[PDB]
Amino acid sequence: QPFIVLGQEEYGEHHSSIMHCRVDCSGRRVASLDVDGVIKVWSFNPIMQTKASSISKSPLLSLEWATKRDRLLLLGSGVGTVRLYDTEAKKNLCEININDNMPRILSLACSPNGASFVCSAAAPSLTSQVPGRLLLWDTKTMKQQLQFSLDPEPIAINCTAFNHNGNLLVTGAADGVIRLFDMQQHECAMSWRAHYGEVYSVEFSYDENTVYSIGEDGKFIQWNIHKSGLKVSEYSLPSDATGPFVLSGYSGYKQVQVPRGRLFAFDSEGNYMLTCSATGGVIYKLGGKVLESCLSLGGHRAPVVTVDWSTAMDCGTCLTASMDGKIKLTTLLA
Ligand SMILES: O=C(NC1(c2ccc(Cl)cc2)COC1)c1ccc(N2CC[C@H](O)C2)cc1
Repeated sequence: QPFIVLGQEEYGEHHSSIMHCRVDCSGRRVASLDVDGVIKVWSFNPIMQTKASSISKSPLLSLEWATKRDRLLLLGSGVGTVRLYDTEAKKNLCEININDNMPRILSLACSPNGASFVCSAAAPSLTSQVPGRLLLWDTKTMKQQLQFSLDPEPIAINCTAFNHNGNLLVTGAADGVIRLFDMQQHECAMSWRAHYGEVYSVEFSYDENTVYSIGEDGKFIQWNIHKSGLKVSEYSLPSDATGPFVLSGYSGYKQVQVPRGRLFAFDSEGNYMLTCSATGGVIYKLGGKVLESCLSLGGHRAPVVTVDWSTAMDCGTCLTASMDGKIKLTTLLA
């Protein structure tokens, strides 16, 4: 067995379906956001303890931790704004209007060196062909520097990830296209059709010879980063990995969530991958003629919609978040 399960705990302060759940850079704090606009900052080591909590008056759609200033958290709204929140001072340092016509801040990514961040800003959802923009910001001044043109047309970018040094940014969009941006030259280095439907999550492999993606068509694909649109491997995931995630009752009433947060997460070496399931997290060994689960974390009574995996002090922690608002924290030893 690759992992020893040390334990499983539950964080139950959210009373609404989870949108996002991310561990900070220190590997000690979580910022979780639910669909009611409640943002919680909490610790889990040595015990579960809420550090900060707030109800947003306006809609909140994305969150991203700072990479050098651990306590700083970026919050993207649904009213065209980016909030910088100091989790130690329990106060907003600023709120900047990220222009107009595109109020949905769907994605936020902080560059590894701490000098910049990117955000995706999209128009209201009317069709799948809805316009969007990709903005580059300076963290020192909290000012927008530029906007990257998207070809063939403006489109909603759903997910963003930087590579280790921060000179490349991989993005996934609502048109199913993956765009790789050179961050030194500020241009699209590569782009290809990745999915038949929306791209939900993107990540660079640990060796950075590939990029992983998960999309609306239910596929988990590994792409060759040196040869545009060339596949390294491809897998059809179970439907409860990509949703729509549905929570029903006996009332006729049901809640339906399409992926918004991280749909996959990786161990420190990028050899294992954590995914969603109706019952809890499912981990697959990567590089294995189909893909088979090696660890099922369980513990959920409502569909898991977003996951995270962090490693700190040679101890891995898996976050699995569900539609009833429950967040399970599974401790994994190598
Ligand atoms: O906190 C500010 N920057 C730093 C930073 C680091 C990481 C991230 Cl992700 C974002 C920002 C650069 O080191 C801290 C910071 C705070 C307030 C500022 N205002 C307030 C009034 C104006 O809007 C400028 C500017 C800048």
